[PDB]
Amino acid sequence: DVQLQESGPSLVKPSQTLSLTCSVTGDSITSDYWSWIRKFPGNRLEYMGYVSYSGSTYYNPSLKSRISITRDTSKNQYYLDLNSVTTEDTATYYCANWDGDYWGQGTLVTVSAAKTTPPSVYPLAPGSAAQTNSMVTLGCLVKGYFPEPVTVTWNSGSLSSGVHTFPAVLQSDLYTLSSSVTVPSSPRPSETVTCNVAHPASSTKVDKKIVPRDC
Amino acid sequence: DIVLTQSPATLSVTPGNSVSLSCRASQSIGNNLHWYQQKSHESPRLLIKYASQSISGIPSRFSGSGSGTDFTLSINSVETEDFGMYFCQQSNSWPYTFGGGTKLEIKRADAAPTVSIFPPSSEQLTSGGASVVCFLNNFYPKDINVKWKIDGSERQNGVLNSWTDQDSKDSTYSMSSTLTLTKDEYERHNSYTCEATHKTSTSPIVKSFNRNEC
Amino acid sequence: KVFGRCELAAAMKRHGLDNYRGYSLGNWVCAAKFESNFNTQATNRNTDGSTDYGILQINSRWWCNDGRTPGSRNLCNIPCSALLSSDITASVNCAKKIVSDGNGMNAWVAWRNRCKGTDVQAWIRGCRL
Repeated sequence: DVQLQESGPSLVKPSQTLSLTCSVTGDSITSDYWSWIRKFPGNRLEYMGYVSYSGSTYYNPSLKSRISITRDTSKNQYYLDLNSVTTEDTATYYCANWDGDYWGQGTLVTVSAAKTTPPSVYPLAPGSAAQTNSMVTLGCLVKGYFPEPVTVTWNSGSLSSGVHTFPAVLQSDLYTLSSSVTVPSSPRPSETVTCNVAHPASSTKVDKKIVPRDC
Repeated sequence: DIVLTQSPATLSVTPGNSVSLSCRASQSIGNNLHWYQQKSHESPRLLIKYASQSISGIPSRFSGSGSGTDFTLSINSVETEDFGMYFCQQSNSWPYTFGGGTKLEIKRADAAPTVSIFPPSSEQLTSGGASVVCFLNNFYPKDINVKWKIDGSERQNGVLNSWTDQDSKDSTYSMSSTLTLTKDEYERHNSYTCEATHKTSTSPIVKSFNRNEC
Repeated sequence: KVFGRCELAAAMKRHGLDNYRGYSLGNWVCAAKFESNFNTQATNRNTDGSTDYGILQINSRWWCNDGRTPGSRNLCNIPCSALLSSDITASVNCAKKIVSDGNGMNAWVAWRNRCKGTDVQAWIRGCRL
């Protein structure tokens, strides 16, 4: 009905400036009061400020004077502009409407001086070692990328029926996370599966192999 | 600005039981305390407005009351679909401030891990890398210790775990655990073991292999 | 319904309007006096094809839908009828909303002409809040 979809970069350098947008479609913008809200790593939300009919703006003091919310009525969208970015500013920014009647997917934003590195997608091949129910579990490894997030999908959304994509864990300035899939026990070499990863911002789409093999 | 103190931190509850979350604003902020819900992997949603004004299309299980400082939201006859986090937000004064949150967990039944090992992939050795991986999928309760033995005994800091949020299926868990060492400290051994001990048993689930190679 | 100064005074307070974003309860009790005579039913058309509605006389332009105004932009998503009611929830709620945009109470004329900058405490004296 009414849909808001935030956009912008994945990463900018400290003390640079980040600019995002929240294209509002379907519903009108003409005046409904809009906002910007950030969710930090410690899972605690923080309201940025808002835009009320008129062009009346208010902004969370926490957020210095680094902000500047603004809108474009012809182009139905409104933006966000955090100046003098910094580490702490690393969180996920969302756009709302007055209350929070409506929201958006959210978009991850990193503020690091380190730099973008494509992932290294490694295959986790089953051993010959058994299990406690013949149910073959495969996995894939995505080591050394920057920044997050990534899109690991088993055989392009086909394999939905049972995976697990564990959140990642930083290796002092560079990331690594994994993903597993559990399938019908052999049903193994005979169906052939593949981890389809994706580094959105590296701009690298890796196709990777996991034909339950063995050296 | 103005703070709200959400108590209790977490809540693990048994499908059908009644719970209740509190939110104490350090101010009169009378009546403008609204509750949202943020279920794993998504943007929040409004549950209740002003204090007791229920939004439309939200369960009759949700109830809110209060005004003044002391504010509470009660989930009556919880449901598995109620796992998520709940924050509060005043809109009385600027800036609008959010609460600490409260992770309500659904009490599943005791279930056991399904351990799985995978030796450093081929192509990873080439680099001079070598990642042993251990998949300990689908457990409950959240607790569980995982040790790694290279040959005979135990390891240390080279360890690298990674848990998940409760599952949108059967309140089940699942965690990971990566071991990372260089190629020349990889094959100075042969036996890699990923034992784990859970509530489910009185004896470790032992998933090993020995580098019997390529 | 037609509220009795004190009545409304308290129901407002119960609707968390006392100091709602800077404005003392008085400002509410007052602005409704002069703007609707404390009469939930009041209604006065704006030559401009618009209409007013209830206690704080919310407009038919930017706030509710009368289906008698086309520019019609329902910031408050409420069907104006909803503002005529015995229940001011509706009315308050949208107020809480208007008053949130730098014009705060300046949105209310009577408030701006006759209420504004008067000892408003007045309005809430003698009451049993």
